[PDB]
Amino acid sequence: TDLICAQKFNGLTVLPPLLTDEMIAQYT
Amino acid sequence: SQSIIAYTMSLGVENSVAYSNNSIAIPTNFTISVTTEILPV
Repeated sequence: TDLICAQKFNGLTVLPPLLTDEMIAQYT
Repeated sequence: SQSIIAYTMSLGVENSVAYSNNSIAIPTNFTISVTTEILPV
């Protein structure tokens, strides 16, 4: 295992990763 | 006539290696490569 948007509501920015799930799966 | 462009990150050149039961590939030539590694001490 939204909580990601809930953290952004209090002023905490969550940066998205550079390699997405499709890009990581392609490397694998 | 140049500007900043946005694009999806390329995952590299796509090369599908052939596969067969009786097929094999052996190198006919080689090379001596010298690289550089920087490790702080």
